Parts: sequence; C-alpha cells; structure tokens
Amino acid sequence: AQYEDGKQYTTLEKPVAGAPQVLAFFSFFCPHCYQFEEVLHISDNVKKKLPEGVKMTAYHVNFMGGDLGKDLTQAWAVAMALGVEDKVTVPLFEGVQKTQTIRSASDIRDVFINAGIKGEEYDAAWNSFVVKSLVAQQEKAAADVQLRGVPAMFVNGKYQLNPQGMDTSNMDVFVQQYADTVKYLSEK
Repeated sequence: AQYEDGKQYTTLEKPVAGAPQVLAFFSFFCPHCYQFEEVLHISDNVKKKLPEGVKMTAYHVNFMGGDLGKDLTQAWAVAMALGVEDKVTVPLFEGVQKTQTIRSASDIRDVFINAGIKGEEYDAAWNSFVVKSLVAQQEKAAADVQLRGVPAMFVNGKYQLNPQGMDTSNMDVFVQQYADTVKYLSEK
C-alpha cells in the first residue's frame, strides 16, 4: 500500500486514550526541531491539511537543556495559557539556537516582553496553578506515548509519524509527505 505501518508511521503498542488528535513534541534546544519549524514549517503545513474540526497541539519537553529546558516547558505553558504561541515561537528558537542569548529564565521572559506581553501578565501566568497544570499535562503526555526523542508527532494517541521512512529527496516533497501522512492517519 501507499501508506504502510512501519514506513511513514508506526503504531503504538499501548494506545493512549483521550489524547489530543494531533500531538507534536519539541524542544527549543533541538536542532531538528529548529529545522522543522523555522526552515521546513512542518507545523504550518500539517495544519493547512488537517480535516475540519481537527486541531494540532504542540508540547515542549524537559529532557534537553537541564534547568533551562524545564524553564522553557514552563514558558511554553505560559504561551499556551496566554494564546501567544505565534508571537514567541520564532524568537524562542532563535534566542536558544541562533543568537544564543537565552541563558536564563529572565532571558526567556525578555522574549515575551519584547513581543508585547506585559510584565505583570507574564509573571501572573508564570506563577499560576493553571500554568502548573499545563506543565504537568505536557509531562504526562510525553510519558503516555513513552516518548524517546524529538521532534515527534502522534495521531489519535495511536500512531507515531516516522519521517525516516519518508522520501527525503527534496525537502519540500518531504514536508508534503509528512503533512499528507498526518491527514491520512487522522482519517483512519
């Protein structure tokens, strides 16, 4: 078949009940995640092909970067709570990997301030139990899919994308294959 278990995707041996329909995991420290988001625009291209009523969810992971990695998971929870993911994704990726100006929790906060989030609003969110819950939710989801590495993407809590089984001849064809595989899986 054109789509094959073991080729473009794999099947979780322990499917996750109640998982977001399309769930991506990433780290702002992950070089492949930087390529996926800033050069290939994987997330945007997946979203443009999702069936009606299917949304993408993206969660950060703790296992890269020690202390700062966990600060970034908490800041990503702030971005999700405030609805500012689209304002901070590029400067967080660039701050960590391009300019390497993000070295502390305060430096993360500066990205939000420069993006127009008010200081009091950031600090209230950072310290909130809503954000504590969103950190726990990102951690629980990674545990539930037995996450090993990033980037990763999971569909319906049952299928894991396998980019290494896709055609990497051309970067844009690869992005197309990835997005079309997510759509195929969301309809399975």
